[PDB]
Amino acid sequence: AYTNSFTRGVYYPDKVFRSSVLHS
Amino acid sequence: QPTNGVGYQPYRVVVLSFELLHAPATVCGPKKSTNLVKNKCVNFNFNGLT
Amino acid sequence: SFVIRGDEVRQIAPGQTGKIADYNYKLPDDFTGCVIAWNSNNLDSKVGGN
Amino acid sequence: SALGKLQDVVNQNAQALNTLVKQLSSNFGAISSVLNDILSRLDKVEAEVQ
Amino acid sequence: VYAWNRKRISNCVADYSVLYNSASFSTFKCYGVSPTKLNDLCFTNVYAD
Repeated sequence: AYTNSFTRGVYYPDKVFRSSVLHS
Repeated sequence: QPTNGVGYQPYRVVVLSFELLHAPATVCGPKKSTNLVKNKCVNFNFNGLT
Repeated sequence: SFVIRGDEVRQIAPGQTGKIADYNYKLPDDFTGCVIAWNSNNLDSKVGGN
Repeated sequence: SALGKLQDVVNQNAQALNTLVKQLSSNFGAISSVLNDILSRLDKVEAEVQ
Repeated sequence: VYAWNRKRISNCVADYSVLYNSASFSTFKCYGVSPTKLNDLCFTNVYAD
């Protein structure tokens, strides 16, 4: 059997603080 | 063999590979810390980040 | 004009470091000039040492 | 949406300043885009090329 | 060299001046750093191969 992941499994890509911003 | 010319003599090699990631330090140079002066402008160095 | 051992000849250039470059003879970074050197074991060496 | 001509002028000036700031992050073929990395890692003859 | 050794160096203070000023070395080339400058730096990890 299977299930849809939706938008799960995201994590902080580096140990850097960023705020009020969009980062690619 | 000790009869060999230098191109055919043995050499020992060490390669030091370094990384300073988007993450903290664990190896540092011999350099010594000094007092944290907050609320003034300072020339600074944190873990080698000048 | 001066005498050094063969390994130290690399230190006689602008922007170098080491015992000769830093404590004996320092070139400026904008050095304009020729460095000329030759092995002198036939003149500058003696038994038990010069 | 009626004032689209005036909002378009504001948006184009903001897009041009954001592009100018984001180009500070580009390496341009240097070892880092952070000018303090180059200066804290390299000596003058190497650093000036970066 | 086909099965070269590696040592993790971590959680310690180095002094690379003791290395690069030694007469023992026939070649000492650095990439992305200056040999004179290493005593001013810190690193997340060091690997000695």
